[PDB]
Amino acid sequence: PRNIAVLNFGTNDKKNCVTILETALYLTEKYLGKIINSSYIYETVPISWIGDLIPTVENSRYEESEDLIYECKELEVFLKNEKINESIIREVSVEDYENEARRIIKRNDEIMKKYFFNLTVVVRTFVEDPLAMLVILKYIEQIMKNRMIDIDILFFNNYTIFEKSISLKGEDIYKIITKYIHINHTSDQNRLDIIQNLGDKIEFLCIPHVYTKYRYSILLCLNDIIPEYKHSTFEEAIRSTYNSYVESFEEKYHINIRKNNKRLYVLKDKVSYLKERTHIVGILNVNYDSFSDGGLFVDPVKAVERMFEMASDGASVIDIGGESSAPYVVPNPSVTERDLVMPVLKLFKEEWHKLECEVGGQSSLQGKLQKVRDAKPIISIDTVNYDLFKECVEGELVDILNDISACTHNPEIIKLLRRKNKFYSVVLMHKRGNPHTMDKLTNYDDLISDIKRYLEDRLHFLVLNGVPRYRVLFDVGLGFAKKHDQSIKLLQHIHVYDEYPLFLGYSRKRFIVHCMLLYQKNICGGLAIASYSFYKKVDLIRVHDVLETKAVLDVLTRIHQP
Amino acid sequence: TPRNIAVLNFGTNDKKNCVTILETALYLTEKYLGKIINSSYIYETVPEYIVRDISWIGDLIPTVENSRYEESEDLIYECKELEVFLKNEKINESIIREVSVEDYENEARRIIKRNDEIMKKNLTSYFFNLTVVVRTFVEDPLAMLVILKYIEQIMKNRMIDIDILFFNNYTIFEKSISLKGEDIYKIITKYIHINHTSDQNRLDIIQNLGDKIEFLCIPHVYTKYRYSILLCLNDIIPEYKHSTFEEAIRSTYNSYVESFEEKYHINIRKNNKRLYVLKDKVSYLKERTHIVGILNVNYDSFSDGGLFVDPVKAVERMFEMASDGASVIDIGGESSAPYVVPNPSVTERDLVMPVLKLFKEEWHKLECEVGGGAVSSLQGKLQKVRDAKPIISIDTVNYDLFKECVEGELVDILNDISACTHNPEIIKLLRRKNKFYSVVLMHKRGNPHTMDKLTNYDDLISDIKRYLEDRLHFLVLNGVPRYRVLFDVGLGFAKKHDQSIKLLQHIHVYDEYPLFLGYSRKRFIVHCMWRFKMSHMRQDKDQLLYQKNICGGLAIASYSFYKKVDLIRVHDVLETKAVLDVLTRIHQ
Ligand SMILES: Nc1ncnc2c1ncn2[C@@H]1O[C@H](COP(=O)(O)CP(=O)(O)OP(=O)(O)O)[C@@H](O)[C@H]1O
Ligand SMILES: Nc1nc2ncc(COP(=O)(O)OP(=O)(O)O)nc2c(=O)[nH]1
Ligand SMILES: Nc1nc2ncc(COP(=O)(O)OP(=O)(O)O)nc2c(=O)[nH]1
Ligand SMILES: C[C@H]1O[C@@H](n2cnc3c(N)ncnc32)[C@H](O)[C@@H]1O
Ligand SMILES: Nc1nc2nccnc2c(=O)[nH]1
Ligand SMILES: Nc1ccc(C(=O)O)cc1
Ligand SMILES: Nc1ccc(C(=O)O)cc1
Ligand SMILES: [Mg+2]
Repeated sequence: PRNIAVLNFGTNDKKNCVTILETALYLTEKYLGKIINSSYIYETVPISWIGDLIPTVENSRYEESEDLIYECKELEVFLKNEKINESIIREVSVEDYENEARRIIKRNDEIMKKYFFNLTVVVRTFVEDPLAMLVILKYIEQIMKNRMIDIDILFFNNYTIFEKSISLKGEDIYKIITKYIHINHTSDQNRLDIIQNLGDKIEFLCIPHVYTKYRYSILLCLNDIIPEYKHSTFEEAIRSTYNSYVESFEEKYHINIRKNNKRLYVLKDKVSYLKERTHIVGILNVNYDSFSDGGLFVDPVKAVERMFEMASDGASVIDIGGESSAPYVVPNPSVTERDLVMPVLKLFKEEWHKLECEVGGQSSLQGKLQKVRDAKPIISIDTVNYDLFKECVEGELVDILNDISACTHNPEIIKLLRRKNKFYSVVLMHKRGNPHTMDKLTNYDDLISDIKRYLEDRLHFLVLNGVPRYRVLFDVGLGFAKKHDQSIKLLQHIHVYDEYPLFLGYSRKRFIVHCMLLYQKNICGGLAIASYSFYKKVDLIRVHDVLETKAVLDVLTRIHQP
Repeated sequence: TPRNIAVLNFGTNDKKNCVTILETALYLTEKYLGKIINSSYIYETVPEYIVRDISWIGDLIPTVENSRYEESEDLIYECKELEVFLKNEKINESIIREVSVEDYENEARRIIKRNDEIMKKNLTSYFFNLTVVVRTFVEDPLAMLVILKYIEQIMKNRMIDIDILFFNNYTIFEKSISLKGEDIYKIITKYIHINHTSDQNRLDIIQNLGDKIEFLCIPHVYTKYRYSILLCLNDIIPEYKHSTFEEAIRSTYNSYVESFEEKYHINIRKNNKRLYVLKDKVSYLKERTHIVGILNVNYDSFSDGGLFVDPVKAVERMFEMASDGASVIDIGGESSAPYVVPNPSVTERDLVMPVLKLFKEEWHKLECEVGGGAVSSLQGKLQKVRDAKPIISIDTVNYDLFKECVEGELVDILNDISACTHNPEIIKLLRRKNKFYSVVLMHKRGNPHTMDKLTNYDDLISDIKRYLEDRLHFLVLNGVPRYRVLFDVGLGFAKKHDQSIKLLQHIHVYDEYPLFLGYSRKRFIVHCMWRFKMSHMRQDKDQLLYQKNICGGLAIASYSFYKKVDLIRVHDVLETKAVLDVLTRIHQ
């Protein structure tokens, strides 16, 4: 049986925050087991070589399967604080653990008495003890190098461990790494300097990490993934413990603990503050039969001129579609989804690579080239097709999977979202049926609750199969198996996603005009919804009339500046 | 002989014909009693019991006998009788017998106790309520009451009811008054040239008017015990404290409000609402955002110039606009835009008249097709048309033009961008016999060529609000109804762009008043930063930039919907309407 470890990841670098954490995740999963749950990233109050690291890292002596999983019996057992495996390392009693914990916390309090980006993860580990895991985590750190990256073990199974005075020499360390890693012995590549001094970075071991119930940041992350867990060291479960921290703090100091401590999501390479902006997603139908667009952008050169336009016009994201999903549509049978889309993506990249070479020949050469890729519009593909999406992430042609129907069409597409070092974010929309039948499928016992419940289960599936929680965006699918009164109701109750990253697509849909040559009327109705969306703090809105949506939000933003 | 100050309370049950009924009653009242020098809002109140045909009204106005007295219609700036009244000091000695405060209270509480009993045994509508201050030439409260009974009868749910709430500082209770026709005649004919002819008289009324007067009671029995009365008087005499009152009006209103909420635990304001009036009907304050459609009939307007000079086009445009959702249309003959020089070859008046008259000519052809058997009965069909007709506001500061407009029944609202300061005389034109007119007081400084230079305020938000409130006090003193006076902060007029924005930011200070805004196509919008077509946009100016200016427009339109602005004034009616519909839908 596999063990369960819960880890904590820390950095101080905001600029590079994602690349550092995700690189540290890649390597953890590699040398330790599958990552089967994760928190969001959290901003809390107390790299030009990183790519080169990946094809030089040493392989693991354990290979886990790439297969999708739907369950994890060990996780279910961890969570009940029940026994999975005899502890190799000596356990201690709760009373001795809390004595020797509380001593280290008062001493640490004394020394210090003279932002952080965070993440919890759950690992289904093939490592047999805590100590070994710890030695492996130190290795990964040094391979990179509390500034840079910090990985701590919070819970390893249900064990209560406390070991002072651990001294490990270059022999001990070697014996432990090479039980788990194929280490390179060769002169022209090795890390045997590192392995030799890795005992200097370990003086003691202690599960649970004993700041676990005493640090908001930790509780805050653990609250996303193991709210019901109650280690024996704890007097109440993580969510109850969280709640007794927030409450006490807001009672004692009467400031909102939420104010400085913020949830973050990621789209591409940088962190976003959840709910703190409404980005624009420019639409680009590259096909012969979309309502409102068909055929305008089939030619790759008109389709690329247009991307460049919306980018300029204000859109943060661009969302390519090769095939309509609109009511009673019959996709153009003369050219496929893939044939339409590939040239246009491929043309975009080549056009951006001419841009980058024309710039290549602040104010320096890197200063100039960093301003160019620092405004590259994010590219989001609107498909459900394994083989096309594969071809996009293999050629470096997209950043975001927009799977309408939440990766239920072919769940295997989920495995392409993590590619080695490279992660990719995903939009899970709600919908039923297909274009001819969706209208007819509108019975819900509890429209609002049911749909939230649908998306939440899809999320649990994706995080369990190793997609980071902070890359998953929701969408209620306005117009997709809703009547117009239902579509409007979903907007009315949009406050139920107030804890989640949220993406909406109203643009040009029929329900808009149901509120009232009259394309004019529908676009304007849209701009209203954009205001509503602004005030509801929707995270991303997906629209065709970028220039005009921009105008709205500029005005709305200005009015609401202190 | 100084004049007396009386405070009257008007009350009706008929919501559809509400405005006409009260404004008919204010006309007769001013005519026979004095000058109206102050007024409250109208309020929709829930009846306090326990402590629709008017097609004859118009033809009553010119047939009413004259007052023997006559006030000068000159503008006034003060009323000493009032000042005095407000300190509960004496004006004139009471002809009628006064009574001690303790005897007064005793007799009142019997009348109230007995009314409660009546109504307890008993057990349909709301009450629309207005209060008014009159500087009066009637020498005593009884004679006034007789003139009020006369007025009511001249008209006759309870259709109209007019009571004397205060008459000077007097404290009076006459328990059983008995006036025969002779007595009534003596009293009315001292103040009115009554017709004496067989084919024209009201001697059947005058003779029996006594039946309608059983006692006399100043202050009114219920003055301090009805929210609806306190609610009104809080507008007009808040600081007053009679001898019967343990504290002033405002203190007493807040006492009432706390007591209510600290008992029945509901908000008293939720079910008693402030109304305002644009033309012929009540509008519930803050309950809606209406769209005002801009019509510039001149060669020099910053975005419309030269499009609507031809009357036929300009009149089509007014039909398009009403169709597209505009509740009011605002015709403007001269431009006030920055640095503009108005075309000196044709006059504001020349431009606006052929239009306003054509439109009337046209609308009347509509009614005649409908009536005829083209385009609910006859009465039904024809009522619908008139309810459909757009309100007309005229944007000018010219006495001679507004005189002409009003004289021909061509407009319904003065939109005076100078807050009626260019020519204060224009105020006397807001009230013409039976017919009253609503007015929009906007804040500007300077003129199109100097406004931009006049942007030093000590306190922008509060200075503009003071100004507007002073302009309101001046109009209400000169007899314009407060429910017809609308505020506008004047965006872009003698404000820097940051200052226009700021005014929007603190627009909540107008949370108590009717509010009119015009952001449309102004400069400050763009300072913040299946196809879209602008319409009714000069081909001369920046096409791409005004796409952005118009759509920023729509953002304020949304913002305005949320802040509860009463009227927005826009070029893009179709679009603004689209936004308002959707937002409306989302919020049911
Ligand atoms: N201002 C006033 N002061 C004293 N008595 C008054 C008065 N106005 C009316 N009355 C008296 O009130 C009696 C009933 O007349 P109405 O005014 O019709 C009662 P109402 O209208 O049902 O109640 P309300 O006056 O409280 O609105 C008459 O005998 C009349 O003399
Ligand atoms: N996440 C998400 N993606 C979407 N993609 C397409 C459309 C339909 O819009 P459009 O692209 O204009 O039409 P077509 O499907 O015909 O391309 N709607 C959504 C949506 O609501 N949510
Ligand atoms: N009450 C009020 N009336 C107004 N009239 C005209 C203009 C200017 O707009 P427009 O008519 O388009 O320009 P011009 O004055 O050049 O006709 N602004 C206002 C305003 O803000 N408030
Ligand atoms: C930098 C210091 O942090 C300690 N450290 C890191 N993670 C853990 C854990 N889960 N338990 C105990 N100690 C830990 C190392 O032992 C080192 O001494
Ligand atoms: N609120 C209210 N109450 C009343 N009670 C009796 C008579 N009139 C009225 C009236 O006009 N309004
Ligand atoms: N793909 C879609 C396109 C349009 C609509 C809609 O108009 O309701 C719904 C789905
Ligand atoms: N009448 C006016 C027209 C325009 C502006 C403005 O754009 O600032 C101000 C006043
Ligand atoms: Mg004008």
